[PDB]
Amino acid sequence: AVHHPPSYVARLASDFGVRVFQQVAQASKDRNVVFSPYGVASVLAMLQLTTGGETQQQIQAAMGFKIDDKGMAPALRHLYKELMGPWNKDEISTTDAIFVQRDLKLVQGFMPHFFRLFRSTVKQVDFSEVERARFIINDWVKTHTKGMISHLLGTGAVDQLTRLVLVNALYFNGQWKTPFPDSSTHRRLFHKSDGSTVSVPMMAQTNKFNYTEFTTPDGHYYDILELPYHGDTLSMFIAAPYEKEVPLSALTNILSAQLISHWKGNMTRLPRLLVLPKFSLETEVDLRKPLENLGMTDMFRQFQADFTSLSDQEPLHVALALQKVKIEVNESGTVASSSTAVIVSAREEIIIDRPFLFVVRHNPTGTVLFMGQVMEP
Repeated sequence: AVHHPPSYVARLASDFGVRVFQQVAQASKDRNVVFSPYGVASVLAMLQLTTGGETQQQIQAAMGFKIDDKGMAPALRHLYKELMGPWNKDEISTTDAIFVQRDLKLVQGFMPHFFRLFRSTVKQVDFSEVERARFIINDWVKTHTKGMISHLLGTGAVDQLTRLVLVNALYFNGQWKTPFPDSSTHRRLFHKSDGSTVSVPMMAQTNKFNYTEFTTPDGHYYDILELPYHGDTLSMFIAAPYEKEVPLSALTNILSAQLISHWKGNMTRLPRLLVLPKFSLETEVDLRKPLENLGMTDMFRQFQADFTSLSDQEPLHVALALQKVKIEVNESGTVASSSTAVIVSAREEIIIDRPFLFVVRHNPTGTVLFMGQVMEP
């Protein structure tokens, strides 16, 4: 059943990534956000190897662990093997790469140490050939997201001073354990934050669902539904206020990877009619401010950043950190992918007709792969 090491680091990773999400959401009160906690946790994990001094200590203290501590790296490998194994039935793919300047002088034993811990691709690039460089990176991401995220990097995102790009790619294809009958899909009104409404396609089905009620500090009641994928390892949690007028921010402000696990332990299966909007969302988040707010200021500062674990040839700083994410939810299931990059450079009836939260979780490990807020399907 459940294995301690994969679950140990899943828990650390998920808490971190979910705290990042909370920052993104607090910065976009009334817009759709889809986000990948495991995506960002993955890349920042690799970044721990490349950094030193205070830059490194800030990352580590924010993540709650040190990648080079005994067992941590092996646990992360075991985690993604666990996530990808056929026994889940529903399909997860997750891949890590790094693209480094061809003529960059690296610290001795780096690359071998990095390959030993992460087993990822290392590829030599010539960032001076700028357009070819970001074609190389964009094409790798596209491949490892099954065509879903093709153009991760825009123009300018990479230039002559680029020395290293660390990238994760994640792909999820899940089938509901019980699909929503197509004949049950109908137009219905959806109530937005600003009090107005809009008609959107919605899916309905009656089933015995994992469920619990939950209340915020202000007393407000929330419905928490757990929707299973056919493999019985993955689920999507849906959380929405009982009343129409309560802002979703109430939930997101107290949302933790810990509170999600508490929800899971407190669910009971009850017969219910569920009407849930179909939604297809795509987001592109700049991670700079989110990560600074969690205490990683040094790495972005070109006169303060420490990448001495990677190279002493010259001073390096993070020019850009981003995540692209996409998700499609329909009658048959859920398709989701995300790609996160850090660029291092030189110099009863439950009708969900109001904004709601979702979390895609692998339950044996406790890994949050995706989460978002749907403000308008």
